[PDB]
Amino acid sequence: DIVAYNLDALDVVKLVHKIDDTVPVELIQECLDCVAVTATKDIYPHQILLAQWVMHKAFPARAFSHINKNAVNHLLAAAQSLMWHWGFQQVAVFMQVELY
Amino acid sequence: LLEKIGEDWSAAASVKTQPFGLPSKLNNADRASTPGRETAIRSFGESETRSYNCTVGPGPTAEILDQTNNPLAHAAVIESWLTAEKPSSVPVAVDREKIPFGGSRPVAMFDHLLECSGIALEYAP
Amino acid sequence: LKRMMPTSYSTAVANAGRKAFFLNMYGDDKIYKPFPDIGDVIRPDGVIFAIRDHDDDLAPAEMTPRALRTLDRTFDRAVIGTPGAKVIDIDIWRDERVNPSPTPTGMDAQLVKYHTHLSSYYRELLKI
Amino acid sequence: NLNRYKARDLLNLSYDDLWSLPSEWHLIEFDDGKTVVSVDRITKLSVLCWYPLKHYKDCPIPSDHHIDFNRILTDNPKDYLNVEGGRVTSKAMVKHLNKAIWNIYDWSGETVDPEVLSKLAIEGKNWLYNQTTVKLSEYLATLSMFDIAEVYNHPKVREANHNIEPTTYGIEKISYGKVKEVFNDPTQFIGNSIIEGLRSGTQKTEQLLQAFAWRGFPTDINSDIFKYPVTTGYIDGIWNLYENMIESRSGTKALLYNKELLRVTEYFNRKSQLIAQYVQRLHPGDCKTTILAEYPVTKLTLKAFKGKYYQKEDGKLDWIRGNETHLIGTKQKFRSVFGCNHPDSQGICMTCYGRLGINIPKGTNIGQVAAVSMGDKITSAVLSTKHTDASSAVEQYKLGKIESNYLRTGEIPETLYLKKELTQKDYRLVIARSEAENLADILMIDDLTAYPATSATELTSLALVYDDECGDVLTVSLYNRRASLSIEMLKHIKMVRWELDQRDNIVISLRGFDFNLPFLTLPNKHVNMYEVMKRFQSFLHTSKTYLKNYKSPIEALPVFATMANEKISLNISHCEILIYAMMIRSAQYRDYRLPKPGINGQFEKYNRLMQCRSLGGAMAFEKQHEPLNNPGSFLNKMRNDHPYDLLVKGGKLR
Amino acid sequence: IFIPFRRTKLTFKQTDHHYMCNGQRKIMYVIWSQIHNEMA
Amino acid sequence: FGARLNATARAVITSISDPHDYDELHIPWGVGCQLLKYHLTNKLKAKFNMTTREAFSFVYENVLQYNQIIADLFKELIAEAAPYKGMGCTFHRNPTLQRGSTQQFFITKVKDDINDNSISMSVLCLKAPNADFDGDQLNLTLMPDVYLTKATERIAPHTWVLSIDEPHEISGNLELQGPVVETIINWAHEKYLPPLEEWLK
Amino acid sequence: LKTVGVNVSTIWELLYEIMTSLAHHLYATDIDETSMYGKRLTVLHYLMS
RNA sequence: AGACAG
DNA sequence: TTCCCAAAAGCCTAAAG
Ligand SMILES: [Zn+2]
Repeated sequence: DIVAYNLDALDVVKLVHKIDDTVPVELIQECLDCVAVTATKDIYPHQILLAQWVMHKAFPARAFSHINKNAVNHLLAAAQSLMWHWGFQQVAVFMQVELY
Repeated sequence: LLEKIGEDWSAAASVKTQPFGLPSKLNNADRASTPGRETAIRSFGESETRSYNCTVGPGPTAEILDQTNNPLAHAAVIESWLTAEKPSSVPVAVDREKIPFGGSRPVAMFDHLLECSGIALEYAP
Repeated sequence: LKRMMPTSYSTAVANAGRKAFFLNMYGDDKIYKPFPDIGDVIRPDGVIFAIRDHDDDLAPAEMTPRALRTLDRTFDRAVIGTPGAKVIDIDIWRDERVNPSPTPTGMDAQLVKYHTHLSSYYRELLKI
Repeated sequence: NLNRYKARDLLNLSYDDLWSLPSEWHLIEFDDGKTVVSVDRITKLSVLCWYPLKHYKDCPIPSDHHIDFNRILTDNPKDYLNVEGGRVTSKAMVKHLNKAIWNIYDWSGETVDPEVLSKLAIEGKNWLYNQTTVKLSEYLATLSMFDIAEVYNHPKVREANHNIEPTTYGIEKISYGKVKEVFNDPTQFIGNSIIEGLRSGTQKTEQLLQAFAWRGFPTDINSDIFKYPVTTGYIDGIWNLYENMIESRSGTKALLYNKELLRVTEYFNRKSQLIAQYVQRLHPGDCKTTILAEYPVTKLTLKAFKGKYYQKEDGKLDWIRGNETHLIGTKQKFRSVFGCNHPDSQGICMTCYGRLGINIPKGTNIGQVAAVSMGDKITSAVLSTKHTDASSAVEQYKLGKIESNYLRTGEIPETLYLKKELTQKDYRLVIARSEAENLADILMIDDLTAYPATSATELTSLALVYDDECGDVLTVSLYNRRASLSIEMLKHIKMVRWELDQRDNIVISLRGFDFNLPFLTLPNKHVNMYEVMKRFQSFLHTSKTYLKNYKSPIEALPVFATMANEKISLNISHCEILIYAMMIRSAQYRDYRLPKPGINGQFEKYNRLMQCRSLGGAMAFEKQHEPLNNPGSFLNKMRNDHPYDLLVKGGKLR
Repeated sequence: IFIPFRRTKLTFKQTDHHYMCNGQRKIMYVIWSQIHNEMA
Repeated sequence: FGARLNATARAVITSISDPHDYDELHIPWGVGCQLLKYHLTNKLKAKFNMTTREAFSFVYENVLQYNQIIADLFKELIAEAAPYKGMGCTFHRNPTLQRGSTQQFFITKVKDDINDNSISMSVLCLKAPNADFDGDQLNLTLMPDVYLTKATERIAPHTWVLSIDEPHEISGNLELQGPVVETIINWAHEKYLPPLEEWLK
Repeated sequence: LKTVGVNVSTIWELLYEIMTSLAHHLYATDIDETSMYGKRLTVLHYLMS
């Protein structure tokens, strides 16, 4: 099940459209491009919590505690895209972030 | 009519694992939680592994037991099933270059335990 | 073979306290039903209890009305019997002397119902 | 004016066309000069068996492939008008498939993979099954009270079930003989499902005999025969109490001999497979070795040599078949596993092994094949001891040359006797105290009339001694059959008493004993195949016959071959493989790998070989700490390879 | 002869032994029973 | 030396008495659904826009119930196992005594009847082990690779045709069963024609 | 022991009876271990062991 | 380690 | 529990400084 959830979370477009069909693909592409740089840093509990909240209609929440880091980064990108489309831009900003 | 009517069939694509990676038995609460039993059948006993080692080269039998014993090999098998256009007729299940032999948990435990005694079984040169 | 149909009686046991809470598998959005009533019929997919681990931080994810009805096969605990099997009876045991009730308000209707009936029965036995 | 058909043309017909042939008598013409008179159904079965010949259009079909090959068309009608046709059995159809596949194999220059032949054989069997199941939906077999009455009401069976002396000779040789004569007659019962199946091997004769004829002498939990037999079979009701109880004890014996004998037999099978798994490779070809094995072919062991090459006159190699009368009881120079200088350390050539290697699949472990064949045969024999128990004729005890010099037989079916030559000197019996514990009871009992002689003593070896002080020890027990002192000698011992010895052995003076009286009464107990399996185990792993006692394997093979073939029909190649697995080269120098070419080397016990050949193979056997904690295991000595090595490690080849 | 008590589970066995009477050897059964459990 | 394989099932052997192939096996609905869990998940994800969670939910929900979709997925999996009769697998009977105790088969069809927890191994391959339909459960291991299928091809039934104890004889394990032999007897050995002399005259 | 047919009152009387009267059961026994007559169907003595 | 199934 | 069977202990008898 964990391997399957990894291979699932490796895609974002399908999960995002499962949450909301009306999401532009440009936002998804921008979030993936930002993941390509952000994957180096660490993932912090607020990011995981927000991604679990936003993406449960397509991805189980508890799987976030079992899946690998790349899957978590892709799910963070998808959750940020969903927040950005919905209108909660402030929380969307706090998705792909580094500690300082 | 008799008992042993069936309903004890135990098909399991993948079985939950102990902290020391090996399939385990099903406890009552965790055995009454799946449609039909999800037991890991010991279809490779000593006699079965004898027949396999003799009829087929020991290579494929060791590969099967490595897929079962090493959790990483089983994860690779499931990944190959899921990430293929044809889940049936997968060309190679586990890429042995990416996952070398010798990672099986019982064999690693045996080798480490011997090394703690100061000995290790190795091939003759 | 229709003339030879064995009758099978089975018992399913589920514990829900501070560890986990029952989901909603036999009730709509309006009515919360964790398990079938007496004389009810199990779902076409035989599933009962399906208890989910209790986590507060995951409240807006696994406690929404859709998430309670939806069953995740992994990470949840269901007891799976024969589908279409009529329920004979239900036995309820409750520890009523815990000041913070672990089960959140709303998901204790049938539980309290059957526990009240059993409590009346045993109270009448004790009174006799 | 019979019909005419050609074998190749008829085989090429489609299944629908083949089954759409008229009910006729026709002459099948084969590619040789012989023609067979046959009916349509036998011909259709023959073609369905010939199916493997379809893929090879250039192989001639000889006249012996047809099921009804007994009839051959000739000028004189005296040889085919009235001839019984070949019976159609499952074994017969398998035999015809065998004939077809080996005709394909022999027609070419043997350049046909036997795996392909076996593939074609199963394909032919499957097509036969499918065509029979589809087309023969109305020619089923039926059983009811009418068939049992038809067999039962036969006057000769009724005579064979009346006026019978209740003895082994009068039941299991006379009445059963009459019933067999009734069943074996090809004219008495026609259209009867039971006897039609019996004539084709569907039902073994023993069960039908125990049903229609008298049930014969059931057995208790211990393998002893009750004196009073069962008067009634199974078709009639066994309504008495004695007979019901004794057959119930037979069922109990079946359950126990299943359970516990499996418990021991599977462990012995595991050990044998573990040891034989060292001999691995059978490489097709020939090693051109000059070393030959001088094996004596006897009547019983001839069938075991069914595949093996040997030197004939003018230095030519021929392989024994199922029928050689001239070679019976003569010493021949076979090409054995021993003395095969094949380059492989654990590999042997095809010629040295035998013809059986053709049936062996390509990439198979040959030692495992031998061990598995032995395990199958011994497990089946041990479990189905009850199958052979249908005859109450207890396996007679044989006397060796040394034993015959002191003991004789006669005047009684079971008990032995002392020869008059023992009157020449004052001989004296010596028995062990362990085997004689309840003997002194005869002293306390004042009337040895109702006292059972078997409970007094259970002997396996007797020392006859005379003053010089010489004498010899003789083995009297035959596996489970432990000889017991007779009532007459019990009375003599009571009259004379005995005396111990420094070796703690009871000593009895035979002076004044009335001779020509019973001595060493043998129990009416069947020999157990479990004891024979123990004998096999002791052999493989005052004079006994252990394998390590032999100098060269050439003189050691025939003993094991006869010992196995007494009860299990085991090929000589398997025996050679097992013995060669038992062998060791230069046991003095602590070298435990297989000798080459196969004779230059001694024997060794099982445990030393398992714990001193390869540690990977030692891990799967008992007491792993013994070879782990062994200095020799740390010495860089040349060693053999075992498959468990690759399992002992995770799979790393090097 | 196996006799059970509230505490013990005793067994009475027997063996043979030799003794000389009037100068001639004679054989008689000696009946024994292990009762001290620590003896084994 | 072997313990508790994954992708393994165990069930009572009830067979098919129909024109079939010896290398043909019929795994049932529940065994097919649980054993081919990830194959069905892959097919659902590939065809339908279903998340993996929805795929597992659908598969587990429809183990004790029948539907057309999962049956079609089984059929298409077995069809996509192209150069084989079906999905390669090994079948074990205990105790493992002979070569035929372990034999390769090819899965061909999940049974549409939910009440059939049965395994249609071929009639011919019954005698290689001591398998009789008296209520015995046998083991089934799904081969997850083509390399493992090719390796197991050496354990295929056609390997025990030739007797390992006779030079040129087919092993007695290939003999036809009781009912078929009795049918053949009642058909061939019948007096449906006059003797040869009377037939000629 | 009184029920069976022995008159033990002290363990030494038991040893005398075994050495003299019950010794008959050690070498040539009239009764047999194989039978099941003259046996009790005890329940309490094993439950309350 | 006891029963059951093969 | 009881039978198998090998490995270490232990014992009388015999050979060299
Ligand atoms: Zn050779």
